[PDB]
Amino acid sequence: DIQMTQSPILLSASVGDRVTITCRASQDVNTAVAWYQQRTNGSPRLLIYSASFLYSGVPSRFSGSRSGTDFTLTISSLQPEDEADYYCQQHYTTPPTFGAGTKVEIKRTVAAPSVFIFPPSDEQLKSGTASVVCLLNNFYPREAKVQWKVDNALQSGNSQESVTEQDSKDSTYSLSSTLTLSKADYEKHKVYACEVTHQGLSSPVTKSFNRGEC
Amino acid sequence: EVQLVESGGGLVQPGGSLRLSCAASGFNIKDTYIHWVRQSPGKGLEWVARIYPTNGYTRYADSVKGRFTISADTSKNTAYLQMNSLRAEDTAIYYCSRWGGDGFYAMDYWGQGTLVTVSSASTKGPSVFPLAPSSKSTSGGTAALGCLVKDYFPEPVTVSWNSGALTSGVHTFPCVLQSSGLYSLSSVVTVPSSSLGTQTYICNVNHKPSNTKVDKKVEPKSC
Amino acid sequence: SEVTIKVNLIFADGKIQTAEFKGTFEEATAEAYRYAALLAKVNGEYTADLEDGGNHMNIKFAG
Amino acid sequence: GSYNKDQQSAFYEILNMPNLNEAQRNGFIQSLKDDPSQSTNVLGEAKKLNESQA
Amino acid sequence: CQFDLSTRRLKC
Repeated sequence: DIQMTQSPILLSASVGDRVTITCRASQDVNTAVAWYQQRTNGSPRLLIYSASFLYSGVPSRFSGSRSGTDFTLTISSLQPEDEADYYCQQHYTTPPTFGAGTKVEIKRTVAAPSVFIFPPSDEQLKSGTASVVCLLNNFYPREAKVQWKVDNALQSGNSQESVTEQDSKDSTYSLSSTLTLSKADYEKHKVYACEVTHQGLSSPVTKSFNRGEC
Repeated sequence: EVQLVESGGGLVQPGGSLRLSCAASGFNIKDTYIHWVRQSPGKGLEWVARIYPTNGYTRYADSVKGRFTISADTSKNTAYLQMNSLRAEDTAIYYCSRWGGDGFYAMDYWGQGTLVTVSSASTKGPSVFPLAPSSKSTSGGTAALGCLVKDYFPEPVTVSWNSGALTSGVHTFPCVLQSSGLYSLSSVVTVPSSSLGTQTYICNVNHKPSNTKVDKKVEPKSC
Repeated sequence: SEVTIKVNLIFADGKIQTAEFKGTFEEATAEAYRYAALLAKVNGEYTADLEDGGNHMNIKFAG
Repeated sequence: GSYNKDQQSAFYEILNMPNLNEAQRNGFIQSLKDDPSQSTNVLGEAKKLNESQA
Repeated sequence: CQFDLSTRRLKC
């Protein structure tokens, strides 16, 4: 079989930059290489075929070239909607094989999150479990630390985070942290606090509520 | 337009069997190759099988040979993938694609893909809870609200707001796998504070694996 | 074992991109140097500084 | 469609396997119908699943 | 990086 080695695995650049990603075949594949894009929740989309030819409807800021067994994909002026994964594929021998992909992220200015908190709903509380949700909205860069405290005691092992990919317009992230307890334990305590640390904030933000208040 | 639509993916037990279909339109599969390609955490994008419908020639990836068969019915412009003796590493998004269409020697159309989940765990429909707006979810004259879609299996769950009319400011988070083996996700939206209580906000939750359809209205809390 | 080499790509016009290479330390090292060479063709000669025992690099291109 | 004696033989073997459930047996039989070029490979994976479920 | 089935995106 033929392997396709893609590098870098991750590349992050500003809107308007020229980005270059590469793919190396383990033996000669002539020009029988294609490049695909994959956006969030999407299917792979053909960009370049036969190493250098632009597929119909693809912006001309994409281009490809070949040098021996080394193939390059170039985006001459990175657009926000280019935030995606990129894959190369040889079809010179069976099985056709794909590279491991390069992820391309957009750089932009720092933006501190909006921090919101949601107690368990009454509906959920009727049936034995309580989920407490902390929401960090529209921030950049992705790195952030969320710590839970229940009556001032640091929580560990009972929360889970989820993070969106970069937003289509503003290239920001959003993040949710869910604290899960038994209904019994939730009613055993008063103060539920989400503490958020982020590069855009001059010091950590604590968002909290008292169980039972309005 | 050229279109490929996969169907048939779903939960199947290890050792079990599943059959996928690939319905083409806007071209005749007798003019191209048809491929199946899968995508998984362990292997990434991985070619599975191809068929040339005009003469019936087929080729297979070594890792599925004997366990999967590819075929095509040109009178229905449809291709199929029979999958037997399934294993946990066959869990993937399965895409069908065409190759050689209009002389293009690449896979220039791909279906939306269908998810195959190989597991002994059983289907479970989610509970949908409101994330009600309040004084703790508002700032700058905007207010966040949402829906907590908890404890379902297997993937996927879809969420829309106001039957898809409401899309600006919507963040639907990737699902998380809880220690229970059940999935959970939240979808939130940010809206004008002044619209709360005049504009109706509903999350439309669909979990097709359990025939769960929930349209949950989210309102500010009472007191 | 698996390491991630983080790289700052510093172009002559002052624009900065960041990239990662993963693999064994020697694989990831060789890939970063190969990528720098390729970018040097269009963006001018490169020099590479190796903070952190090699696991981070600053790669400047002459223009 | 019709089948030669070799494909017929493979059908017969899978039909008689005692440790397949009916979803599995018919899945493999469907594979024989799908792609007769794969008859030997399909028979071999059917045998492996049958043995593993003994 | 690691392909994520839920998002169809590499997780780095």
